[PDB]
Amino acid sequence: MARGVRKHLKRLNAPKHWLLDKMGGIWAPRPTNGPHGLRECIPLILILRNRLHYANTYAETSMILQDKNVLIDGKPRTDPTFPVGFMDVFEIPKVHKTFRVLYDVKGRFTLVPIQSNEAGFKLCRVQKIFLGDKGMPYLSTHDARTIRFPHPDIKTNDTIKINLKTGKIDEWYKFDIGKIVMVTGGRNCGRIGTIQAIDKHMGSYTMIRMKDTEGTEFLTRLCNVFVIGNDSPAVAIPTTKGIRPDIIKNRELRLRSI
Amino acid sequence: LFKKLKYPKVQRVVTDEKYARKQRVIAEKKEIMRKSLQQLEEYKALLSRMGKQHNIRIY
Amino acid sequence: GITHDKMYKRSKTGAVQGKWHKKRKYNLGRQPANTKLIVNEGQKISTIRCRGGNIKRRALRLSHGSFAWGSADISHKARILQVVYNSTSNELVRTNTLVKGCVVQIDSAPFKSALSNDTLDKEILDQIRGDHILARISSRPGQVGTADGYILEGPELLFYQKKLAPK
Amino acid sequence: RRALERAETLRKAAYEMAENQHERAYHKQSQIFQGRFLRKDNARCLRFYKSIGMGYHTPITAINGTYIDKKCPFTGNVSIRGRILRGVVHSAKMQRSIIVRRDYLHFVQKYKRYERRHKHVAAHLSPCFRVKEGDIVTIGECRPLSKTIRFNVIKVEPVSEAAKKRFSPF
RNA sequence: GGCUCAGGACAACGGUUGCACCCCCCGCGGCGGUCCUAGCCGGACACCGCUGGCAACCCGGCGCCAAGACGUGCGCGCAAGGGCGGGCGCCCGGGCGAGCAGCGUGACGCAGCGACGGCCCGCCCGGGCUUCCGGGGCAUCACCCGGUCGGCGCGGUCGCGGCGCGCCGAGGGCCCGACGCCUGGCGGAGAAUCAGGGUUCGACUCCGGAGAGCGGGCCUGCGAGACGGCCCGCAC
Ligand SMILES: [Mg+2]
Ligand SMILES: [Mg+2]
Ligand SMILES: [Mg+2]
Ligand SMILES: [Mg+2]
Ligand SMILES: [Mg+2]
Ligand SMILES: [Mg+2]
Ligand SMILES: [Mg+2]
Ligand SMILES: [Mg+2]
Repeated sequence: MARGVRKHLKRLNAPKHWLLDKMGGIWAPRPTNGPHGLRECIPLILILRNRLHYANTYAETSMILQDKNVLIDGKPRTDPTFPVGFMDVFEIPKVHKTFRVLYDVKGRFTLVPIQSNEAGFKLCRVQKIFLGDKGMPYLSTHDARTIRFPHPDIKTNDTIKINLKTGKIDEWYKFDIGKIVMVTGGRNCGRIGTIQAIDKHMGSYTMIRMKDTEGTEFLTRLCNVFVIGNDSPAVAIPTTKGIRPDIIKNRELRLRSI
Repeated sequence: LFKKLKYPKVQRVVTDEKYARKQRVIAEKKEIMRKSLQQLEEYKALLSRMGKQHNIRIY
Repeated sequence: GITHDKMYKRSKTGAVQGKWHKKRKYNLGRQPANTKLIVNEGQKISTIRCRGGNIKRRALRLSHGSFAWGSADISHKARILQVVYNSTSNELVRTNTLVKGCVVQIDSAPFKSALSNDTLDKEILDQIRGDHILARISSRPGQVGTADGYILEGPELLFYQKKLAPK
Repeated sequence: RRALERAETLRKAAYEMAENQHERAYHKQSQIFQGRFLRKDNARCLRFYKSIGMGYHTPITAINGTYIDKKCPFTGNVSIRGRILRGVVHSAKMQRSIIVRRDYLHFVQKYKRYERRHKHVAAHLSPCFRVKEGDIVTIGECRPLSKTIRFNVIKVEPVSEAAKKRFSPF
């Protein structure tokens, strides 16, 4: 048993969806604690070197970050291993590139370019309501954020809209049947659909039944269901409408692209 | 107690920037406390149709 | 050192298991405080550095504590005279060792100074006009460094009186 | 009137229970404050009980009982959480405990057949239940109550003494 | 981080639960009210100068001087713990499947922060234990256990618990193979072989566990019973 926490991470043990080459090396970046966890995040360096290709090595990323050339939720970050998660805001004013981090159908991270009208807020999921010191109510979110004195109408599992400049709630979408959702966990990551039914088993998980826009139906547990508006998404989403094609169609598309 | 010229640098001496720093810190602390107080008062004004339980300020 | 790890015990069938690692620091214990009633010498409390930087204070000698009368809602600080009953062992009583659950005798001065002039439980008044009152210890000396408690009343008081009467 | 009768039985018990001098210490229920028994009127509840939930029901015996058991799930200070299982009684010689036998099946792939296995599981039996051998019990998981005990009984169906033992998975 | 597989056979380990019996550095987000010279407090040590011991290793004595070091400390009441505060067959908000958190109030005690302001809370990684199922061979080993099985009470522990102690009772396991002995016994993901069903192996790449000559003990620290940390016995 290791006498303390773990500071390394073998490349072969890294999450599958990060898409890291087997021969790249023995080691891989180790994300640091922050807004999101290890298995629900991705480091900055991977976005800035293996995707956008603005850097070729660790050193270039170090210089770019320490020069303060990237903003996260309106705040410059200088850690190459800082974790980037879901429904976050990515801005690079030098090239005027604004992205919101969402999930693709295949179950991997993607950058959705956006406008200036909606980059001042983010959507977050509320999953804990509790009493703090002196008995003052609080709440928490999927990005490790705490807000004091919320409205009583807000309950757990809901979704909250908050300005980037100020962490003040603007509007909240309830968790109810007939609302569009985005799956964010397991075999169905990235699929968009509307709720149809809710079944609860005492002392265990709660299962949600949704129907895609084209009629496909699927299930998952309530711990990975995210609300994105009332019958219509509040934010801009990737080109495809959360439709997971079959193997035949993907093979056809690959053949066309080749 | 009351070529290059070498003399020790002084310590514990108060210069203006320290006075300004202390005054600013006091002002920020007072502002923070006032903001929390008014937020709590507004919240208590709200909740006119429910219940509350908080630590009363003694003294 | 002292430990409470289960590797050194037997199985439900009474068989020997066998040791597969050396001793570990999570599974350690410490020598008992053995809090003594005072009856150089004075209130002596020490401190212990526990896991995670926490601080645990155990008392070695003390003489005062806070006591309550629930029925009359009266609470003051008093002196403990001696211990007179303890279920676990009689040796502790002879040595006047303080632990949770011990039945002690307190002085009546702080209570009689305001009582004997209001209708209340008869037995408590009888104790008050005397020099001592039966009480109990509710805290855990050796873990919080204090000895608090409450005054007896009702069936349990009868139980303890019947127990210690012949002596 | 029903309330007045109940208190006397409860109030009376705490008396001779005190005269039972054999006991080392006065056994009491932590939640209640001793002193209410001196109130001549029925102005305060003398006994404490809770609801287990999960669709189960508090037996009348606990509510109208007079016993003390810190480990009981209804009148004590322990909670039921985790897995709920079923089994039959194997032994009941212990003071407030039993041994429950559980039957299951194991599959061997090579021979494409099954084997019958059994296990022994210990549980705490509250004074609110009367159980003999061969009865069917429902046990709920709780925190460690002893070296080999992590379960407490919440229900028990009755059975007849004469009944050929039958392998009964549950 | 790296090396190895000695030890250990209801253990480790693999899948599946729980903490309403737990602790947790960095980082992220919040919060920030402190009982009874404040244009800024006090004294030291290091290096260093003089003076010296001894083969080596090692250090001594005197001496002015620095702190985001040490000590005290200005300030709107606040740590830990403790007493009282719900129901009348069951069910039909802060939160729960689940009377759990918080608060008020009667008494104790002044813990932490503060000479360039952080005690505190939530999340995260990690750790500890714990439910269920699987988990080598010999019957020329058939009966075994005696803190062993349960109950009550205290102590100690981050914490539940025969974990330890006092008292009481007797109990628990077994041909669905206990107990004992042996193993040139680390486990799994996997490897070799080849109609199908299977047999044998699994030091070693990744995960987990254990150790640093044998056996024990301990300080610092959030975190080690650590050995490129210290102390003892034994063999070199
Ligand atoms: Mg003060
Ligand atoms: Mg200081
Ligand atoms: Mg070996
Ligand atoms: Mg390894
Ligand atoms: Mg080691
Ligand atoms: Mg060592
Ligand atoms: Mg070495
Ligand atoms: Mg080392």
